[PDB]
Amino acid sequence: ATELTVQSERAFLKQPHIFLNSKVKVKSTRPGKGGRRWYKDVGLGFKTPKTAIEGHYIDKKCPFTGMVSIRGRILTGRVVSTKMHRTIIIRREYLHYIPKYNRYEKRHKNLAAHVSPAFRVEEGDMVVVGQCRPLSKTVRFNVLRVLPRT
Amino acid sequence: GISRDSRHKRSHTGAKRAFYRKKRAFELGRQPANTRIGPKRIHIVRTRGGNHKYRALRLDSGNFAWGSEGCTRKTRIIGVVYHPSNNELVRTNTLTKSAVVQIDAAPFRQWYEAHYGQPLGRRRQQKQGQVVEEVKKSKSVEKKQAARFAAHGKVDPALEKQFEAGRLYAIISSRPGQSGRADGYILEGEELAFYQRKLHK
Amino acid sequence: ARGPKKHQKRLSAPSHWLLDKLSGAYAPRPSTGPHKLRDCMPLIVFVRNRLKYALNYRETKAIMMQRLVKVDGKVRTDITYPAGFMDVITIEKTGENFRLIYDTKGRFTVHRITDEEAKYKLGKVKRVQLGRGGVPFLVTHDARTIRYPDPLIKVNDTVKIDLETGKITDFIKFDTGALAMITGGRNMGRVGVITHRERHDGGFGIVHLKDALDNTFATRESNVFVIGSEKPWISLPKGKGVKLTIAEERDQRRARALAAA
RNA sequence: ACUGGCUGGGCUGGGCCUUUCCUUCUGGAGAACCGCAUGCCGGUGUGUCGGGGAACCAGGACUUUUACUCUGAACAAAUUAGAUCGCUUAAAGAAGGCCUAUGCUUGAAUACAUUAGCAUGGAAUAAUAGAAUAGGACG
RNA sequence: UACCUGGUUGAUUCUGCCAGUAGUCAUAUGCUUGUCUCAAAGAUUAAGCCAUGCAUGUCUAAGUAUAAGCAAUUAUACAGCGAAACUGCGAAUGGCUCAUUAAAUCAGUUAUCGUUUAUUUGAUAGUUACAUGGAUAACCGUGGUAAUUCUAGAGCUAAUACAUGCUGAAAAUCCCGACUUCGGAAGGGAUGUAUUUAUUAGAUUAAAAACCAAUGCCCUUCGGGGCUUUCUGGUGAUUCAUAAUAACUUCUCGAAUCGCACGGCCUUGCGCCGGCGAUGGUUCAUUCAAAUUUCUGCCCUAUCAACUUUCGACGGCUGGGUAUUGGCCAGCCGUGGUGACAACGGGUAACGGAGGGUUAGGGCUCGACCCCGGAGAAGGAGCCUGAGAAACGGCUACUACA
RNA sequence: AUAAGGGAAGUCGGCAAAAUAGAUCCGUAACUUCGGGAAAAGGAUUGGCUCUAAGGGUUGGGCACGUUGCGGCGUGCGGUUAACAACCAACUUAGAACUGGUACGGACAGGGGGAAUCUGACUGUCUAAUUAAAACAUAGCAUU
Ligand SMILES: [Mg+2]
Ligand SMILES: [Mg+2]
Ligand SMILES: [Mg+2]
Ligand SMILES: [Mg+2]
Ligand SMILES: [Mg+2]
Ligand SMILES: [Mg+2]
Ligand SMILES: [Mg+2]
Ligand SMILES: [Mg+2]
Ligand SMILES: [Mg+2]
Ligand SMILES: [Mg+2]
Ligand SMILES: [Mg+2]
Ligand SMILES: [Mg+2]
Ligand SMILES: [Mg+2]
Ligand SMILES: [Mg+2]
Ligand SMILES: [Mg+2]
Ligand SMILES: [Mg+2]
Ligand SMILES: [Mg+2]
Ligand SMILES: [Mg+2]
Ligand SMILES: [Mg+2]
Ligand SMILES: [Mg+2]
Ligand SMILES: [Mg+2]
Ligand SMILES: [Mg+2]
Ligand SMILES: [Mg+2]
Ligand SMILES: [Mg+2]
Ligand SMILES: [Mg+2]
Ligand SMILES: [Mg+2]
Ligand SMILES: [Mg+2]
Ligand SMILES: [Mg+2]
Ligand SMILES: [Mg+2]
Ligand SMILES: [Mg+2]
Ligand SMILES: [Mg+2]
Ligand SMILES: [Mg+2]
Ligand SMILES: [Mg+2]
Ligand SMILES: [Mg+2]
Ligand SMILES: [Mg+2]
Ligand SMILES: [Mg+2]
Ligand SMILES: [Mg+2]
Ligand SMILES: [Mg+2]
Ligand SMILES: [Mg+2]
Ligand SMILES: [Mg+2]
Ligand SMILES: [Mg+2]
Ligand SMILES: [Mg+2]
Ligand SMILES: [Mg+2]
Ligand SMILES: [Mg+2]
Ligand SMILES: [Mg+2]
Ligand SMILES: [Mg+2]
Ligand SMILES: [Mg+2]
Repeated sequence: ATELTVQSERAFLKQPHIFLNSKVKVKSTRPGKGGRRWYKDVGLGFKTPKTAIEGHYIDKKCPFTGMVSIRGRILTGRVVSTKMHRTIIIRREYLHYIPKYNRYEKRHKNLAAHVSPAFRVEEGDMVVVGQCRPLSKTVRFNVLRVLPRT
Repeated sequence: GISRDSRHKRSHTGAKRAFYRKKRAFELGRQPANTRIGPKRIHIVRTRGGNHKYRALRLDSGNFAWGSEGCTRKTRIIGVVYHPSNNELVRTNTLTKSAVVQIDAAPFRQWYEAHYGQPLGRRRQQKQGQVVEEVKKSKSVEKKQAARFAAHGKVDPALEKQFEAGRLYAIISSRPGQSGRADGYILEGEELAFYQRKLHK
Repeated sequence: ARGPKKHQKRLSAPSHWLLDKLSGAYAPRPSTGPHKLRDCMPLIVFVRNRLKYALNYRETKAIMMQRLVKVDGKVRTDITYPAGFMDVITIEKTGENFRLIYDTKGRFTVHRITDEEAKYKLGKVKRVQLGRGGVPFLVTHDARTIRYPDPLIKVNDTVKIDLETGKITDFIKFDTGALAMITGGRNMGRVGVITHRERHDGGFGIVHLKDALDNTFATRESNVFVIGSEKPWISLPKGKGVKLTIAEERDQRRARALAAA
């Protein structure tokens, strides 16, 4: 994603409980222990992107370097709107079966999900999302993977 | 009374919902309590399940912890100086979470003098009004103290200037309306530079 | 609906209690306890409806007030006490002991046991972790918590309980080749040997079993209950859970009837 | 009804060679085929013997993506279909039966739903993806 | 049981509707009526209005007994049964009804690593004392008002009501240090758990060295050969479980309670020790749950085609409030969200579902009603007590009746 | 100029007088030549004081040589300050707290409105000294 500055707000943005002003300097491989950036692994065969671990952005809703756990259904769709801030709209299509006439018809639903600054999402791309706790009035899913373009 | 349900709202398509049921015992809300700086005054409230919460109406002191050194001392709050959300919070001297305040620096300076055998932030040498020396009742203490001073290090100039005046910047990290206590930490480092630049410009 | 329920309607009681649809409108409504409400064995149903020692509701509590009947070595005095799997019921005055165990049709049956076997139990373990003060502990399937267990014991295993001192004496790992009995699902009461296990990340793993007659079936992990490696530790009921088809049952029924008479 | 046979003709399925057959590493226990000497009437227990791992279990990595169909799992009692037992028959009911017993013994089955969701086998039919400014594959 | 017949014409073959024929756990009405087994029933129009009576209370050996209570006569503290009254618990379950309600209720299927939980079940808490202090009801006695399950002022006495309160242990860990020979040390403080904030540990899972700084040491010929090394649980996934340090609090909990048995030691003191139950109590687990929550599915209507953001409509951030998440609410900043795959609005003689009636197959129609979920107590709003209520066989106010 | 209670009962007739009035924010019908009707109708706010936020201008930018009285030019280049620093300047708009005998376009200034009929389309013109109108003129149309 494209973010001009990291600290551009009224308050000071920082990861909670990550102490940053220590007199003695100790170098450790652990992410959060030494005083450097913290991140975790979601699981279910989902790999942490390189941009997340080495980035400087601060986000409390990203599945990586954030305070949200992913559990529940996993869905797929195509993005139709990317005109908000850190939020996208995906379109899901399926076929409903009418028993009397012994044939199907087309139907669709619209879904809202949160997109992290780690990914770069454009219109007309396929994404994979995972369920999380309610983050807003109509946001209950989080972007996990961006499929390659044709 | 006050309710926090989503029934009265409007659906994401813009449709207007219809009446469903009367207000419930749960989903209620309560009147906010605006903490102020003054003599201590706290009310008790009986919450869900028989538990209790603590409404703080007026407070003047609370715990504040020094990060690098690792000491926690109780001291008083002088006034509120900044609030990222609303300016009217600052003017009223009403304190909530993430409110920048000024605290008395006396307890923290005294601990530094005992732990390290060096003076911290003393430009009264021009006046020398309160200069005093007490005989040290040992000589291994200098061996112990000089080891600490040479090992841990020295305070940065930014935090030292505040010690001369006797006032220190801190951020409330508790929720006074919920727990009835105002607690926080001394802010320092790059976080100090963010607020100082914003505070006077 | 403004609080918790306290009544149970007949025609809504669990099916495996085998209660007639007439003669009343309500059901015993088992009280809260160590076993789930859906799959439990209320004491009044056992004493009055199966053993037929007590004629009606009024005389069922008359027996209990005399402290004649006890479960797991401790006397219980409420008629609607939830008993469950593996529980041992002892009546000293009459002189026999019972163990609650499923038959091949998925319901509780009367099962005599010897006095020597009526002094131990076994239960599936639910969780292992550290408690207050750093003391390790585990909890079984009947809400028994025991401190200082064997560090080799992990979750999903089974442990033999003294039932007199409440101490673990030997255990069985949960792996292929073990002998297990099913406690839930449509394959309820079957006995088989674990063939292999397939796991799915995100919950609901499944295990494949094999019957003694080379039959095959599968179930979720939450319904498999290991009772031994070979030669099961407890005494199985008559039929050993082989699940004969409907064709053989009528063939066996007439063969047994004509042979006897 | 029992038993064996047909170089019996068919039906369903599993192995090999045809240019194709079937990913891969770690570990578990251990066979078949092999010789070593020790013992009976050219086979065999031999043993913490070794060349050796068919198959199996557990673990890691890789595999174009949907619809469709097969088999499993999970899911309510009553009701519908349906098995058993002469309430004097029946609509019902879930009871009863055996010599005579100061006792013994049994039943309270099974199928269906059906759209959506979770696993498994198949790879026809209908869509979809890949190397063309090589920004391609392999060591 | 996969079925058809009468009626247009002077007569004929067709399209086509009207009429006939059968069922209904589907209601009403007319005429008639002997027996056995089974037994629906003020839903439809008026969720319109209601006289009178009832429908919720409760005591064991085990919270409080000086009844001018009864009964015996082993109890000079009490001791059998036991009205009244205080205290504890329940009264939030049942039973009735279908007015409102069109992605709302509801069905099948998921989540709570986003929360509260009386009771039941299993574990679990070493920091005057041979027993602490004031009140109050029943009862006695003196009254008021036409009137009610209205209550006044005066005099006695109880607690498992209300309010206080007792290092009986050591060790270890962390600070200050009286005092020197400079290399450790006299003795001094804190240290259970709950509450609030800051900081630290919570390891990896193939191997061989060579340097700088300098120290527990072993062997030893004093030239030294050197140096093997102790723990660490769990999930698909966490800042998880748990532990340690500096402090904090109108601040908790850690038993001044009750009943049966009549026992054992010797320095024989109205001394010490000892069993089984009842009722309570802090944290974790369990059980009955409860509140929110993921995916897909509802009848007719275009003479309803654009809708949502006055005064939140879609999203970002810091807080406030709640048992917790959340535009649930307050400030600041972006301009979005739904729609011909039918949004938005209007109709419903509409509570949803399991299911009822009628049958070749495919269907059409009904479901107020014994089972499950939701809502309401004449119409609206507000709240007390409690683990649980926005309760009406609970209270307060307005409107309408009486 | 002002009047208790009533509010056109006065009179040929509401003649005279009274009532409405500035600005900011909401709200607005029948009819229609689609331009209007419309300031339709009908509502709310307004002082003093102490503060907060937004809307602008000018001058400064790194090396390597050469000229020259710490530098102005000659140039040879490079870079786009994740837009910083100093100084200078008038007014216009929005929001919050406190305060009073609930008052605040405090004087002045300053529209009454609605439902209909008859008649000329409209702006314009005339009997100076009793009639300003439905009369005259007008664009459009037709005839000689
Ligand atoms: Mg899970
Ligand atoms: Mg029958
Ligand atoms: Mg498949
Ligand atoms: Mg037909
Ligand atoms: Mg004709
Ligand atoms: Mg005729
Ligand atoms: Mg007809
Ligand atoms: Mg007769
Ligand atoms: Mg009615
Ligand atoms: Mg008594
Ligand atoms: Mg109780
Ligand atoms: Mg109660
Ligand atoms: Mg009820
Ligand atoms: Mg009724
Ligand atoms: Mg307990
Ligand atoms: Mg008490
Ligand atoms: Mg933690
Ligand atoms: Mg927030
Ligand atoms: Mg659009
Ligand atoms: Mg309906
Ligand atoms: Mg209705
Ligand atoms: Mg219904
Ligand atoms: Mg009705
Ligand atoms: Mg009926
Ligand atoms: Mg009524
Ligand atoms: Mg209670
Ligand atoms: Mg209610
Ligand atoms: Mg009410
Ligand atoms: Mg009533
Ligand atoms: Mg009621
Ligand atoms: Mg007047
Ligand atoms: Mg007047
Ligand atoms: Mg008037
Ligand atoms: Mg008149
Ligand atoms: Mg006139
Ligand atoms: Mg006038
Ligand atoms: Mg005037
Ligand atoms: Mg206009
Ligand atoms: Mg206008
Ligand atoms: Mg106006
Ligand atoms: Mg007008
Ligand atoms: Mg004002
Ligand atoms: Mg005005
Ligand atoms: Mg005026
Ligand atoms: Mg004119
Ligand atoms: Mg004139
Ligand atoms: Mg004139």
